Amino acid sequence: TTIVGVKFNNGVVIAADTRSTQGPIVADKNCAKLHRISPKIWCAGAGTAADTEAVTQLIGSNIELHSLYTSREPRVVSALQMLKQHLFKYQGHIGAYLIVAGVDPTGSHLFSIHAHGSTDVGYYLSLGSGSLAAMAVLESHWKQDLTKEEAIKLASDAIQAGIWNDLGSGSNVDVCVMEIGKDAEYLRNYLTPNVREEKQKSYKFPRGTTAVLKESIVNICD
Amino acid sequence: TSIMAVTFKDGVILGADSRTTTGAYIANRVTDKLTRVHDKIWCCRSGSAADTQAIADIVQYHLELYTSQYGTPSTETAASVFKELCYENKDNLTAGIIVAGYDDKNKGEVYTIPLGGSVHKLPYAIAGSGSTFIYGYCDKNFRENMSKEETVDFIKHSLSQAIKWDGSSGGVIRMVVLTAAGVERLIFYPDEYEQL
Amino acid sequence: MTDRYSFSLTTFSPSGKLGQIDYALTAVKQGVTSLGIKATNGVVIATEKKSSSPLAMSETLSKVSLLTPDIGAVYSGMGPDYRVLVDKSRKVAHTSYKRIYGEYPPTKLLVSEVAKIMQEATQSGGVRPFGVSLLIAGHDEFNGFSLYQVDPSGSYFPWKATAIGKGSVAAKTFLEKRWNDELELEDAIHIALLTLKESVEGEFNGDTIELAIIGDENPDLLGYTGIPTDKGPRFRKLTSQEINDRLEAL
Amino acid sequence: SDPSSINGGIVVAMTGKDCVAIACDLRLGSQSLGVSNKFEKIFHYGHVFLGITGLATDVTTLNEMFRYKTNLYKLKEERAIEPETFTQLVSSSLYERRFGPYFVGPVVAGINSKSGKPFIAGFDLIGCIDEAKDFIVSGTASDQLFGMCESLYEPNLEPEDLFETISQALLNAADRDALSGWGAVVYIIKKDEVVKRYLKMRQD
Amino acid sequence: GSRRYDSRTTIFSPEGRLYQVEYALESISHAGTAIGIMASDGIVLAAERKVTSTLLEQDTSTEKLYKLNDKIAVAVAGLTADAEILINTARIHAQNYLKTYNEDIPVEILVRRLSDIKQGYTQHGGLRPFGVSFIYAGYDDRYGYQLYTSNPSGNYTGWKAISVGANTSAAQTLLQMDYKDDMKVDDAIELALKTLSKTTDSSALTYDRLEFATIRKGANDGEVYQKIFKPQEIKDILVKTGIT
Amino acid sequence: GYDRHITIFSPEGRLYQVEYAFKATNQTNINSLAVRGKDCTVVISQKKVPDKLLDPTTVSYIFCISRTIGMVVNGPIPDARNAALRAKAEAAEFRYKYGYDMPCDVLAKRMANLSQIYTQRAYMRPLGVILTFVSVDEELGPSIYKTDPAGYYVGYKATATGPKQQEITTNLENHFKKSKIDHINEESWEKVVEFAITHMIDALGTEFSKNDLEVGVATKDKFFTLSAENIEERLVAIAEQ
Amino acid sequence: TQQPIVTGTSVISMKYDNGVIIAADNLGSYGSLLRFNGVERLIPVGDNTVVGISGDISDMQHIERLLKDLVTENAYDNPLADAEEALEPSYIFEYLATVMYQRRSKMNPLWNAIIVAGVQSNGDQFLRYVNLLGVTYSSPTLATGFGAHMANPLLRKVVDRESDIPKTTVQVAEEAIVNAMRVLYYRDARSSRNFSLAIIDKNTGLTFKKNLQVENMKWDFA
Amino acid sequence: MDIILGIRVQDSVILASSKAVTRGISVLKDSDDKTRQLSPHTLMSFAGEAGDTVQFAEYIQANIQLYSIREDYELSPQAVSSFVRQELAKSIRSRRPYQVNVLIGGYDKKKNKPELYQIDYLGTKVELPYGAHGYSGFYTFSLLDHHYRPDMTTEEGLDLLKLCVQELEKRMPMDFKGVIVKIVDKDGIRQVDDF
Amino acid sequence: TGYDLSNSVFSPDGRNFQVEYAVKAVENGTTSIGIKCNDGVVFAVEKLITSKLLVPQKNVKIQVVDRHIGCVYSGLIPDGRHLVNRGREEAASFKKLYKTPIPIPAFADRLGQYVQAHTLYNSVRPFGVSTIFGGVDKNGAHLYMLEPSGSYWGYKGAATGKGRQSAKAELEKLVDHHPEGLSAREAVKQAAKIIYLAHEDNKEKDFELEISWCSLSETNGLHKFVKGDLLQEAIDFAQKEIN
Ligand SMILES: [Cl-]
Ligand SMILES: [Mg+2]
Ligand SMILES: [Mg+2]
Ligand SMILES: [Mg+2]
Ligand SMILES: [Mg+2]
Repeated sequence: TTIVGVKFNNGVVIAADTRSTQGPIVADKNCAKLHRISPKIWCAGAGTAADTEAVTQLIGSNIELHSLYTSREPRVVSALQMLKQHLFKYQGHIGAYLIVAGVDPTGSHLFSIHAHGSTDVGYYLSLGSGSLAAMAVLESHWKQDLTKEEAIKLASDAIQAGIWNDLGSGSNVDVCVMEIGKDAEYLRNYLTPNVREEKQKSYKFPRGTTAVLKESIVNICD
Repeated sequence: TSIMAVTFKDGVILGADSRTTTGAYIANRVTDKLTRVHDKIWCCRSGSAADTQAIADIVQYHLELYTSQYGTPSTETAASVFKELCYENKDNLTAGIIVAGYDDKNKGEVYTIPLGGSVHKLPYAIAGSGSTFIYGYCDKNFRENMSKEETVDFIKHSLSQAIKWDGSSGGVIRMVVLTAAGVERLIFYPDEYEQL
Repeated sequence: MTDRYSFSLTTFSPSGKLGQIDYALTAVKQGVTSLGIKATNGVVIATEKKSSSPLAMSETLSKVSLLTPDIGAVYSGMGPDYRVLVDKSRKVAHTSYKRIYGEYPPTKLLVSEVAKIMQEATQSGGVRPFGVSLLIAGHDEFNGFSLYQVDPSGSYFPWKATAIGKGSVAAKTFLEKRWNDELELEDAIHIALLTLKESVEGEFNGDTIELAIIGDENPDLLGYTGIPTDKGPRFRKLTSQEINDRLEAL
Repeated sequence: SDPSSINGGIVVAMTGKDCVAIACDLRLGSQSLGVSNKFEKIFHYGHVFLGITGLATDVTTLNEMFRYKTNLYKLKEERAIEPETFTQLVSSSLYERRFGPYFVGPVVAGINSKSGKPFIAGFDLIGCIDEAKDFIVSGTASDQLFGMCESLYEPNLEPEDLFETISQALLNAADRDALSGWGAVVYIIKKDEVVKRYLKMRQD
Repeated sequence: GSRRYDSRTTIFSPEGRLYQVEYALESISHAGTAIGIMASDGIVLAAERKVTSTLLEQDTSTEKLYKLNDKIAVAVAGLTADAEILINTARIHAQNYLKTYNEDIPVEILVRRLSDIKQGYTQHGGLRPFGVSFIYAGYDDRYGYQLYTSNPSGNYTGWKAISVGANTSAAQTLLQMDYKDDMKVDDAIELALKTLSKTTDSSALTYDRLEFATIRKGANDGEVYQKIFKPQEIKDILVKTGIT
Repeated sequence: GYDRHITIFSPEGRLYQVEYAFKATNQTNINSLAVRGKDCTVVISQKKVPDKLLDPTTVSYIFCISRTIGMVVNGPIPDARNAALRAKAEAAEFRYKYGYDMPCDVLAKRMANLSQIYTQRAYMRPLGVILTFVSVDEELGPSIYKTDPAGYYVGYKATATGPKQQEITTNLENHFKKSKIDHINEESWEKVVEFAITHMIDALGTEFSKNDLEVGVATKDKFFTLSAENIEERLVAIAEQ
Repeated sequence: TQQPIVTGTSVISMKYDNGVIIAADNLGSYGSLLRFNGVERLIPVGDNTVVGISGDISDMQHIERLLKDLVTENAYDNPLADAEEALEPSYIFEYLATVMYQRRSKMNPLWNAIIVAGVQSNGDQFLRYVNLLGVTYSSPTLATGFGAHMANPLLRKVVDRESDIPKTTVQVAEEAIVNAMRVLYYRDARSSRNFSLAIIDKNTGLTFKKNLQVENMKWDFA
Repeated sequence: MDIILGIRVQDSVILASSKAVTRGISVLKDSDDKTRQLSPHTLMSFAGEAGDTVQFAEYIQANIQLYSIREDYELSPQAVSSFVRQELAKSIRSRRPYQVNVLIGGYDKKKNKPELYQIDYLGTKVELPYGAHGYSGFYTFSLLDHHYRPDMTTEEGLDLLKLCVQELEKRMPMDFKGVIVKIVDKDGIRQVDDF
Repeated sequence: TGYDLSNSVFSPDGRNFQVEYAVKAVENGTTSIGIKCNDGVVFAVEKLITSKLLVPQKNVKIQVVDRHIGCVYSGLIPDGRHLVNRGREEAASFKKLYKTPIPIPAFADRLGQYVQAHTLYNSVRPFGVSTIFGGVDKNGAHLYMLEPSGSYWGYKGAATGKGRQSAKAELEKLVDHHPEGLSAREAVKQAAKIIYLAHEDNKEKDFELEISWCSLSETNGLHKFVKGDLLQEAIDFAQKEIN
């Protein structure tokens, strides 16, 4: 996995690649690593895939209940506090590594969380096996006072670094833009630079090729 | 990490580098290891980032609840709460914390809490992997009742050396000044401190 | 110390009545009128905002509450009892459904869970029943729009339209004359406002009336864009201004 | 003593034009010893089909568990569970055993009866949902199945053509795995008819 | 202490009766009548809804007849909320048996366990009993078609035909009169409706105040089908027997 | 009639123990008042020290719940302190769990929920207190939220509590009819305190020395109580106008 | 199961005709790092007992708090707290001994070696040892760690058996203790020059000497 | 423990189980019956860890007998096998699992059909025409793959079983002291005394 | 009615009659007082000599909490001991977590909340004691009085028991005549006088005087009993004033 987060003028943007692996095998060539905790708070997750999904859903559920209880829009620091205390309690056995970002009444925010329970703050962050390729780009091209379109470019460039240079990362680039005063804008497959070329041959078989021993109609009705 | 806290005439100053580590990769080069547990009681964190954060969060909660009932806690009280957590959970923790605060009665005070969870009140304290390299320097250069400018220079020079030799230390030198006047945050960049 | 009340406080009397449930329904009768009407393309729930003092800000006290994005609730009876039921109802929609199936419960099943909570206050040790009747309006893909009433006993019934509380007897009769199976949502809002004016005595405007609908999806109220399948909440609370607009063509 | 490769077996699912296919082998063994050649790994609850590979005791247990849960679902909901919803139920149930998991590789397949859309999904032993337009693979010959599917598959195949593609994917994958084979079953699923075919394959 | 406010729900009267059970039965006698009739080729369940309002949604409604599994259903008389607590327990119990033995639960076993739960509330715990009486209608391959009833005491018995709720005395006499053993389902449908029509406290029996269900082997070959009647289907069966 | 001893319904659907807890509220014979400025929220309460042997500095019904939230109680001091300690604990836990300061209205709801439980559960009696929470919320601004033994709560433009609450309530109503606004249009909190004391004097018809009053003020980022000399300074300013 | 972090080295002691002497240096070691120099490892309990502790310092500070609490608890509802019902050395020891053996039996020991020195109410000398294992013993001379190997042989030349105790004065005894401390500074790699010494006499009472230094050292001979 | 076999023929299920009980370098007994009658038409053989085997067998026996008395009815072989599987499926994730492998031979009186189930300690159930647990299967399965026909008589099944025991007595390393053979059919369970 | 049969039940007035009944048990008890002074507090109590067979000086009633707090009470003596046992637990856990000895106001609320808790349920009985207590902390001297309802305040002087009104009147005179402050040694003498004057309300059996004190200068901020020469001196001062 390669995942990043970048702050700009009036908000924050996060991005991720779309490759899912089991060992050296690519299981999913277009999985979605960008998760929704609340409408305007989004998570990017690396590590154990089921752990990132489950921990993002649990805290997302509790955040919704909290928002309804308090009659307030949820804050990023609340999601941050809940995730970190949950992960710490399990002493790293829940392998979730997250970049948390979003906007709320307090402003725009960007954090990261490690499996053992530590949190980080930054203007630019990167997590996952392709984080070193991404961080190299971020350290080279980041500056103070980025615009929206500059931050998207920087974020997706950092993800591309991972896609090309990290074997754990590949396929496409997903992006989510969270700007203050506006709806969060999720850009699924914002970039698709890894389309499979036309195959040389059709492997459609003549009908009857496969030997059959028995046929029978299966009853699905009551 | 390299961290320290030093008492002086007008109060106490805390100091720290900004490097966070996962093996030889610097996970964060602009870390804030100086943490507020109360208005004028702060701590320096060394060891596990996750453990020290969870401890500091619990302490901050305890002192906020203390303040609600009994008013401003003493620096000694804050250190006792850190100790209680570190001592009773010694098997499951990797945390070396320095506690520093300003009273008006007691002025500046520094308590250091090593791995085992023991407490030690000192005029100044050094801790973290980089501290090993400055025991000699600090012992030779520390004086009691220094001025603000002198104490800033003492910490700046000390952490400069710790950063120079320890690979686990680096980035910026952050400091937090605790006096009757209030709370002042200082930052010092490589281009200044490296050529001291 | 400790709760020594491990026995039932609601028991059968010789005549077969359950006293505390009957008395809870009496508390509901005293409560301010609330109603619900089901249209072909939506549902409306409404009630009067009885202010305790003119110095009180009645906007801070919400009688109509969102339970899920497609389900809303209103009540008649004891406010505090309703408030905690909404808290519990919101939570049970997550714990016993959304955290299992990854989607919100259909109206009938959420209603069933609230009913269970209210039944247990009728049989468990050392508690009185809840002193409220609920009207729950909602939508789900396979059942469409629906409207349910939940009583202190835990019983629930589906309604085309109904009222509960102070002037429910007259309000139900009014709704029987006006309701047909071809009503559009705007027609149902109109009838809701007409029915409520009969039971309200003092001021009758957007500040003294609380009214919400279950209708079309509201993409503008979702808070984000990019997922085609997510189209927004069907629950919407009408504003003070939106009510007054409809009170002119009344 | 690796729980996921004691008994052996494989499952594969594919999508076509207004149809889905799900197939599995019949082998159950104890490491080298083949014990049963009748052990089917595909089950169904209404119109939703579930295939499960891995430790056979857990395959049996989970089938019994999801029959249990879908039966209660239908009684309360008064409708058959849909593939998208069942997928979420499988995920929840597996993650509930996060630190003591069922050693399985389940695969959901079916057609949503409301929208008519073909749906497939896969999971790891711990609940992670893997959704796919094209195909899902599972079992001791998953590497082989990934290779066969990636090369043989094309979009929008007709039910009769899709049968040939999925069958040839399973058969040739199974023959390169010692712990898979010993017979095979393919389910072709249309909006309101399901055909089950047993394949002739080599018995070694 | 709290002794002062304890009703003592699980004690004996001087005559050896259980106060709370007796009073719960008194409650049930005011609930809408429910009838079960067992024929040689199926079972009928018929029940009267409690005084209906014209604005009640009749089609999407369930009050009297509930499905426990594909082979077993129940007719309810008493507090609905109480009944749903017990119905969910019964539904779970059926699934436990199926999960354990890979066979659908025999009717009596399900009936015994539900009745045993009711019994517990009369002997220990200091809680009020469930104000509910069930008619169980179901099929299994041991005894075929079966009717049972249970009440708040936790006592259950088997029947060829039985009523619960209001006017059981009058209803039972009428069933005892016209019932015979070689009866068919369609005859039992007629007997059920005729009995309710004569015992009802309403002016006239209409489709909107009834719930109806049959359990036949009238599917295709050696298998059982549950039919919970729709509003229009009750309207038609009421015309077909000439009640309306 | 054991339905009047515990919190179960009476035949007319009432809870007498809750109603009698409301009557305990006035047992101290003290009146409180709360108003909002542009930047602040002021709460004032009467201070009656009858015994000469009492240490007057320890006699208080205003509590500092958190740095931002203050709470004045109308009711007996044991129940008052019980409510205060719980509120302090709840506000502290909220900050620890959710990473931001507990809002005044949310704490009000939470304490109201706890009160509701005592009206439903038999073994717990209601507390004979009415809790008025004040703050300058970072989202909602100046805020007044009030809780009672029934578990009811609501926000207020301004409010009053005590035996002579109705006189103070109408006095405030009549002012807001005149001013046509939701608050005291004043820059400094000092003059909002002066307004609060002035309108309490008019409504109750009594004059106050520096030891007859107790004042709490909420501003952005802190709630604080006034000393006797702070109130005296405020009393002098009213007299010289 | 533990491992000691900050540690204290030898505690040495002996009986003389009228009472007991006990000593321990002021060092808190952190492995090979001689980290803390103001550490007091002799803790007086009342005016008739001194407890000397070696081993883990965090556990020492815990034992300090226990003894401090024991004095408080003994004073409760006790009009003779400063007379007939004052804490005896034998009571303080048996309490600590109980705690040490209970902790070892729960597989979570207090990582210490402890010597309780004092004078009983009847004038009798009290000197007894207890450690992390709960092992207890008494002797005319007692020492922990390196002291057991180097101090005991020297102190046993003065008091070799019971009958030698009446023949030994406080001047002779203190001289032997001070000499032993010098020898430990020569030969223990975790000793400091600075130390504390306490005398508990049946006539003159408790004399607590702080900031003592090892002096008159022989090096001039390389 | 060690050798347990099962063969289902036209009208009956035949179970063969070794008589030896060995501990260390001593055969402690040569007449051990590794079977329990669960119900009149259901028999269960067992092999595995010492102690665990008999403890589990008798525990299952007690439960099925309890069921029989409660309902005045005999559970089908399929139902008994499912109950046993679930008990082992629970057991495998316990603090100390039952290390027992079983074969269940029964005659279903409602279907008039013999049935043979093989269940291992993990709770892995399969219905089979012939079954074996442990190292026995490595010889008998291939042998039965060749000689077994589905329409054989009980006598033909016994001859087919003699062929299995002969092969095991020739090629197995350990002396298992012969087998006790039992037949399950429409008339219940009986033991062959001369094998 | 019946509102007074169960604890925690509100009467129609808004009163808890069971607590008011516990107050009657307190009024029945012997007299105890507390005097706040320049740099500390003084406690005194009346001990009725029921018989010649009572060993003098050996049935001690004043109790110490921690090392700096004194507690005395009137009413059911066992109930007072239970409260002090809790007070000692509360003070120990405070010192354990926070290091510093528990401040007097903090300690006062610990007892207050605990006593208040015994008015919340019908399964417990209210405390049958009013407790006068206090000591010296970082902010100087504090004197408190705690009642069965859980109600407590700070006091310049405090009194409870059968002779409370006599003692209160005598306390008010000291507050009026000494606006600048009373010294610790003076307050000990005055405490003796007031107990002797308050003994007029219990004069069948003669009594034994018991005094204790905490003072920053005189006792170094710790709780001590007044004995020997200082006690006899205080007794003589009291004897001279009654005649
Ligand atoms: Cl709550
Ligand atoms: Mg460096
Ligand atoms: Mg193969
Ligand atoms: Mg082979
Ligand atoms: Mg209550």
